[PDB]
Amino acid sequence: LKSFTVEKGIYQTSNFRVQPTESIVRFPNITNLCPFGEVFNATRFASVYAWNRKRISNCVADYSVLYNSASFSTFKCYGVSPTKLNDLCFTNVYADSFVIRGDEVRQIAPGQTGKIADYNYKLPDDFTGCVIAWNSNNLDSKVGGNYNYLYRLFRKSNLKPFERPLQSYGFQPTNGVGYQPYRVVVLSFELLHAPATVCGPKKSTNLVKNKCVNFNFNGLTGTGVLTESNKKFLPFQQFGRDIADTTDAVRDPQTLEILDITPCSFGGVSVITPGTNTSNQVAVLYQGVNCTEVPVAYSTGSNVFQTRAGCLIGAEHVNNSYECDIPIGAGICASYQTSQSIIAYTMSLGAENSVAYSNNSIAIPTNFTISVTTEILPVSMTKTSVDCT
Amino acid sequence: MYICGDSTECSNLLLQYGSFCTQLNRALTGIAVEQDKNTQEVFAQVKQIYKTPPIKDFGGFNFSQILPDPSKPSKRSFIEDLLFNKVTLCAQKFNGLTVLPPLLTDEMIAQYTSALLAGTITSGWTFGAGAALQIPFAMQMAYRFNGIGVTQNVLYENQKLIANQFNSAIGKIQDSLSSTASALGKLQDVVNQNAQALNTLVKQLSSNFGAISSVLNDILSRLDPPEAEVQIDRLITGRLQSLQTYVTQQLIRAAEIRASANLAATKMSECVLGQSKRVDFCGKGYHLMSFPQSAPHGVVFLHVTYVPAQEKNFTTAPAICHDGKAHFPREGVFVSNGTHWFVTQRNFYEPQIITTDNTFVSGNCDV
Amino acid sequence: RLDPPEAEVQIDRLITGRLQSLQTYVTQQLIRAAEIRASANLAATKMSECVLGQSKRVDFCGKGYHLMSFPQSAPHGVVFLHVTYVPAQEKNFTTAP
Amino acid sequence: MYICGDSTECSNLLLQYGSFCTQLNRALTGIAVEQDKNTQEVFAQVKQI
Amino acid sequence: AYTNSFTRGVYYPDKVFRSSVLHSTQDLFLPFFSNVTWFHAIHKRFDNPVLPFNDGVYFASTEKSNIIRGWIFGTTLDSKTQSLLIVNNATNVVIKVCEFQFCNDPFLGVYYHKNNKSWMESEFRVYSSANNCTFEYVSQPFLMDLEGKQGNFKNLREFVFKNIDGYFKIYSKHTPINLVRDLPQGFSALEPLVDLPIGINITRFQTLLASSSGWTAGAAAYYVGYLQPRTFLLKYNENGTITDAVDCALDPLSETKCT
Ligand SMILES: *[C@@H]1O[C@H](CO)[C@@H](O[C@@H]2O[C@H](CO)[C@@H](O[C@@H]3O[C@H](CO[C@H]4O[C@H](CO)[C@@H](O)[C@H](O)[C@@H]4O)[C@@H](O)[C@H](O)[C@@H]3O)[C@H](O)[C@H]2NC(C)=O)[C@H](O)[C@H]1NC(C)=O
Ligand SMILES: *[C@@H]1O[C@H](CO)[C@@H](O[C@@H]2O[C@H](CO)[C@@H](O[C@@H]3O[C@H](CO[C@H]4O[C@H](CO)[C@@H](O)[C@H](O)[C@@H]4O)[C@@H](O)[C@H](O)[C@@H]3O)[C@H](O)[C@H]2NC(C)=O)[C@H](O)[C@H]1NC(C)=O
Ligand SMILES: *[C@@H]1O[C@H](CO)[C@@H](O[C@@H]2O[C@H](CO)[C@@H](O[C@@H]3O[C@H](CO)[C@@H](O)[C@H](O)[C@@H]3O)[C@H](O)[C@H]2NC(C)=O)[C@H](O[C@@H]2O[C@@H](C)[C@@H](O)[C@@H](O)[C@@H]2O)[C@H]1NC(C)=O
Ligand SMILES: *[C@@H]1O[C@H](CO)[C@@H](O[C@@H]2O[C@H](CO)[C@@H](O[C@@H]3O[C@H](CO)[C@@H](O)[C@H](O)[C@@H]3O)[C@H](O)[C@H]2NC(C)=O)[C@H](O)[C@H]1NC(C)=O
Ligand SMILES: *[C@@H]1O[C@H](CO)[C@@H](O[C@@H]2O[C@H](CO)[C@@H](O)[C@H](O)[C@H]2NC(C)=O)[C@H](O)[C@H]1NC(C)=O
Ligand SMILES: *[C@@H]1O[C@H](CO)[C@@H](O[C@@H]2O[C@H](CO)[C@@H](O)[C@H](O)[C@H]2NC(C)=O)[C@H](O)[C@H]1NC(C)=O
Ligand SMILES: *[C@@H]1O[C@H](CO)[C@@H](O[C@@H]2O[C@H](CO)[C@@H](O)[C@H](O)[C@H]2NC(C)=O)[C@H](O)[C@H]1NC(C)=O
Ligand SMILES: *[C@@H]1O[C@H](CO)[C@@H](O[C@@H]2O[C@H](CO)[C@@H](O)[C@H](O)[C@H]2NC(C)=O)[C@H](O)[C@H]1NC(C)=O
Ligand SMILES: *[C@@H]1O[C@H](CO)[C@@H](O)[C@H](O)[C@H]1NC(C)=O
Ligand SMILES: *[C@@H]1O[C@H](CO)[C@@H](O)[C@H](O)[C@H]1NC(C)=O
Ligand SMILES: *[C@@H]1O[C@H](CO)[C@@H](O)[C@H](O)[C@H]1NC(C)=O
Ligand SMILES: *[C@@H]1O[C@H](CO)[C@@H](O)[C@H](O)[C@H]1NC(C)=O
Ligand SMILES: *[C@@H]1O[C@H](CO)[C@@H](O)[C@H](O)[C@H]1NC(C)=O
Repeated sequence: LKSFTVEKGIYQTSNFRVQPTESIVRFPNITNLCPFGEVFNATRFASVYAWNRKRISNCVADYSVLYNSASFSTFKCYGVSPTKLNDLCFTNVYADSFVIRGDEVRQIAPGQTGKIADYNYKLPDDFTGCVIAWNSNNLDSKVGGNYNYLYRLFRKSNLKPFERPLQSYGFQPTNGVGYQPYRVVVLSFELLHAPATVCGPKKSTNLVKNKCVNFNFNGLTGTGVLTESNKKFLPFQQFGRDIADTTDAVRDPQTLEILDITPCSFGGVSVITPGTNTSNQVAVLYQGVNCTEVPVAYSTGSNVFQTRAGCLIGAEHVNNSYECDIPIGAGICASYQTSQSIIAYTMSLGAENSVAYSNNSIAIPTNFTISVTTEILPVSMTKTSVDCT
Repeated sequence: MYICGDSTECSNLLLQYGSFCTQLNRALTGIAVEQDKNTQEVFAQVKQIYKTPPIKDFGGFNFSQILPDPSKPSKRSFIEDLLFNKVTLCAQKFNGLTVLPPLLTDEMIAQYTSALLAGTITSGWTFGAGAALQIPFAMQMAYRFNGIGVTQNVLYENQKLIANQFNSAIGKIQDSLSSTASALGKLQDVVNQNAQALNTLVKQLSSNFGAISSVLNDILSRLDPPEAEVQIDRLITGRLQSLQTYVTQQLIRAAEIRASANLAATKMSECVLGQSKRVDFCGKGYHLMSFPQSAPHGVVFLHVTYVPAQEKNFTTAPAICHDGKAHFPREGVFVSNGTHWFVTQRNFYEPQIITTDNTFVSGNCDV
Repeated sequence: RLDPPEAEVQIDRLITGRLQSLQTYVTQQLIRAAEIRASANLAATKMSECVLGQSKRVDFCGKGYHLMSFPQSAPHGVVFLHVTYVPAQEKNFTTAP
Repeated sequence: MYICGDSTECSNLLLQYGSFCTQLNRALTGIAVEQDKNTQEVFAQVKQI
Repeated sequence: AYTNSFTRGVYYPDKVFRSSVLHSTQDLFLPFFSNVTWFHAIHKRFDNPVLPFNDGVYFASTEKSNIIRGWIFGTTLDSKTQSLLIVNNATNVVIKVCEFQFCNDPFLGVYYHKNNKSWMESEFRVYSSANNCTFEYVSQPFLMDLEGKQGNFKNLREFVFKNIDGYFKIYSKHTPINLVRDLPQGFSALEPLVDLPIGINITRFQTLLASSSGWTAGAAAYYVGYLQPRTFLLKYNENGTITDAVDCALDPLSETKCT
């Protein structure tokens, strides 16, 4: 009120809102998988000269089922990360599957050195395929040594970007550290090139109820209280909307059930007090709020009373009748009295009277009293004009 | 909350603009206070509280259906409960939309109207001027007959018939309001207007207003501060304009509502607390009294009126000559269907012998 | 601080804000005028019907029976002194039709 | 005819702005109905020629 | 026969659960009483034409024993562009989006009770020839009421085929009735049956059946209709099942109703 003294009465103040209690994430589980399990784990790969090129689309690039593997030493992308692949949708993914010398794993990486690398796998200048190094010595190993995976490709003509060494007798487990055969697996994917048809996986957490929590269900993020609901969703309808076309009910993705959404309590707050010099004892009211949550943010209370218009704190209830002094709502009114304290009560609409009706007696006045009363009415206010410019 | 709740970006960007919310707070608060006040004037016009006596010996006039019945938990009239049932229609809270209950309670309004009707029937029109003074209802009706310039004698001469006609009329209005519902169209329309305004206000939340989307959370997640702002300011702009529009037509509707409330208060204080003379103000026909009944957010008046029904015309003369002097009626009018001449009150066919006391002299005949 | 070309954006922003605020003020002013004028019409009616004459309307010229009233100029407003009759003490008897 | 007079593209664009002109049309329709109602109330106070 | 529908062609558009809510939706809809093409599958005479897939196809039929096994969808239908094979039977579909090279009569062709009625499978032209493939899907080994059990015709296999921004959707619903005459009047929503983010475009669609001169004319009727962009007022019952619908563009009465 921008004043050091305030008149007796009720005055609106800053509202109140129940802040969230915690966050909850509920989602379905690992869904269909893109043909990646085969590319990063298989019994046999394609030949080095016949380096595999598999187009992948119309599936889910589920990085969860792929990253659950612990055999990887360093699996991170220079521009992205697998962890944040839950909410990334791919257009098409190219899978390159071939068996080469172990020392040639990095030579498959872009920006490498060596004329023996482009002989069997040319290095394009705009390769976004993240490099992956993993052990495949057992898979690529043969007892006598497999020489079939030769690098005889020695074409003299320059190799264009994706237009289509032999220091070991064969792929043998006896090869030393860094020399054992390695299966180079790269998820070479491009965006903005083909229509979006591949989307990522999701993650879930535990469930809670009867708490102001930030719930995320199937990408629907919102804060509220989750309570079991008896509403019967259809087998395919996962949520419902009110006449206001606003989500009100949500079906759990993991378990099959229906839950409500109830935004946690909030409402205005106001103060009731006598004049400043009158006293320094105040009453706080929470319109449309319950004392169930008033200890959230005077949290002790010690004098609380429920009311249809909210729950009052710091005031004393009275079961007597008096004329309304400071209205509260629902026929409730406050006054300051005796020691002195603020009190609330049911307003006294007026002193009861009952005329002695007999339709046979008549009350005729004996005399009168002339009275003078004031009436005040505005008739005008000060004029006004302005230069727009 | 309504515009961009739950966002520090919302808070700071709204702070950029200024004090529009600040003003609109009082804008709506004055409206709420005005509603409460209007209720105060229209209903709480009595210093004390009165209660009907147990003996309902109102000269055979039946007061009951309007009167309270102790049996029901809500001490409303039969008719008032019927109206409550007739009138008919809370998911909008989600965006800070809050409804403040009326300071009073339907129960309080019911008690007020009960006391009003009791005082009226018991003390005529005196309670308004001051302390209620007991009177016989028959005496009050005689005074009303005088007020419409009707001789009291007829009232008693047809007390029973008048009572029966009143009973039939009250029953007929009961049945009519019970059957049809179109009478409550005004209140139904008011409620529907309010509901539709709020509903549309909610609907506006879904508009992008030229933004990429109408989900501030999606904008925040997808975009970084600069273009997130580029979209958010636009959304704020659109929602802002929608809100001022709403506040405006709320202002205008409240203004006209206040005018109607003042009219209703005047009607109360004039038709009910007394017998006025403004033609058609207290309903069609010659006004006698009225009886209020509370309704959700509204009031109902039962205007009681006299109406002539049958006619029997005659031949008249401006005045009469007896001894070369002009005699004129003090009140009423002369009348003759031939055979004889008489004088009678204008508003009822009550022929009477013309004599000295009936008339008065003025001048001679020729003029 | 800004070259005219880009400064035009901020200039337009401020222009829009100031003009919309001004028109909001205008709307509020004219609605205030509407109700004040209604009140003024009521006041003129009361002046004519209570000062220049004795009205029969119930409690129109103040509580109790109206005898006559007096005006008093007030800053941008007006005051009326309603003089009224009111019975004081009552003693009852037995009546007959 | 005023905001986007005879323009499919402009109509499509204004669709993003809710139903403001719809509410305005409702309002002015009420105004015209009120005009007629005022005429009726103030003049046809009698039902017998 | 240029028949006219009455109330069919209404499919659930979304997954929104609306209880006793009257919701308006502007989308591809088969107009009420829209004139629709009738086809009698003649068992020399063969009613197997390649018809345009004008952005949304409504198929309807009461046939039994899965006489019409599946659909062919494509813009070339000659292995130049990947085409969709939807041949289905009791257990599951063999959905095949592949640059397949089709034949003149690419279907299994079980001509029973036709030549001299003992039993056999005539041909296997279901797999005519293929330039490549690009993808194939096999659905769950379901068992739908599409086999041969006539009784009173209750297998109303209405199907809504849509291909919007690459996503191809199929709505369907088994509606039981008793009148064996032409499509009886009634209301029955068509729930979504299968969504597919295929990403291809269909300009022409052909039926798949299951010189037969002298043999009696075939006894099997099916209707083809084409949806168009229209606004429909749909009545969601308390339990979110559409029970009634209205179309503004039908007549002034429906227009005022929806407004
Ligand atoms: C002013 O009008 C009021 C009319 O409601 C009077 O209150 C009384 O209301 C009842 C109707 O509820 C009238 O009829 C009575 O009905 C009750 C029960 O209703 C039904 O059941 C009984 C059998 O138990 C049957 O006889 C009735 O006809 C109904 O079918 C009966 O128990 C009563 O005996 C009576 O029939 C009353 O006539 C009505 N009383 C009067 C005097 O009109 C109210 O009393 C009236 N006030 C005055 C001062 O007269
Ligand atoms: C319209 O004509 C009516 C005819 O009766 C008028 O009736 C009035 O009735 C009173 C008596 O009830 C008359 O006063 C006396 O009436 C008795 C008998 O009453 C009737 O019969 C006589 C003839 O036997 C006739 O002269 C009367 O007028 C009545 O018609 C007479 O024996 C007495 O002499 C004396 O008349 C009224 O005179 C009579 N009024 C008139 C004008 O006749 C009724 O009043 C008429 N209505 C009006 C407004 O004038
Ligand atoms: C994701 O998280 C785990 C991964 O294993 C699974 O969640 C729960 O695992 C429970 C134990 O396996 C399952 O309980 C069983 O449920 C079946 C349902 O018919 C009952 O018949 C049986 O008696 C058990 O009670 C439960 O299925 C599952 N519940 C929840 C809320 O998750 C689950 O893995 C899944 O495994 C199988 C069963 C399929 O559902 C797969 O799609 C999925 O990977 C996942 N949770 C899901 C899908 O909600
Ligand atoms: C959504 O719920 C309603 C009912 O709540 C379904 O309509 C049917 O209405 C009755 C009355 O509630 C339900 O009770 C009885 O069910 C038995 C069968 O269990 C039936 O023989 C009775 O005649 C009566 O209907 C009934 O459960 C309920 N459904 C059925 C199949 O009867 C309405 O079908 C529901 N919407 C759906 C399933 O889409
Ligand atoms: C405020 O909260 C209490 C409970 O926290 C309400 O009292 C009842 O508590 C029981 C607990 O089982 C519930 O079953 C009832 O539903 C509660 N009643 C209501 C109306 O919520 C108390 O009534 C609440 N006061 C309010 C909302 O004014
Ligand atoms: C009442 O006034 C009428 C007016 O002349 C008198 O005559 C009637 O005239 C109207 C048409 O103006 C006709 O409808 C009636 O049939 C006429 N009735 C008679 C008896 O003439 C009528 O006589 C007057 N009645 C009186 C004075 O008692
Ligand atoms: C009216 O005359 C009767 C004579 O008995 C009295 O009635 C009293 O009225 C008052 C109401 O103010 C009641 O409190 C008393 O209980 C009544 N007593 C009786 C015996 O009726 C009294 O003399 C007169 N009433 C007045 C002046 O109010
Ligand atoms: C129903 O359809 C499925 C195919 O969707 C049929 O599957 C057959 O299964 C065997 C073994 O896997 C394959 O060799 C066949 O090629 C499949 N038959 C085909 C493609 O026609 C299944 O047999 C069918 N069942 C019936 C009763 O028709
Ligand atoms: C508060 O106002 C003045 C100054 O504080 C003080 O004298 C007075 O006691 C208080 N008000 C009333 C009505 O007593
Ligand atoms: C008032 O009296 C009632 C009944 O004895 C009791 O329940 C209530 O607690 C009392 N309230 C106060 C403030 O004394
Ligand atoms: C479809 O049937 C109706 C009714 O006979 C007819 O008016 C309409 O012309 C038909 N549609 C055609 C011929 O395209
Ligand atoms: C085959 O033989 C029988 C011989 O009567 C004949 O009815 C029919 O026309 C032929 N075709 C069948 C049985 O499908
Ligand atoms: C099938 O193989 C050919 C090359 O032999 C290739 O051009 C074509 O893209 C492949 N896939 C499709 C769908 O045509």
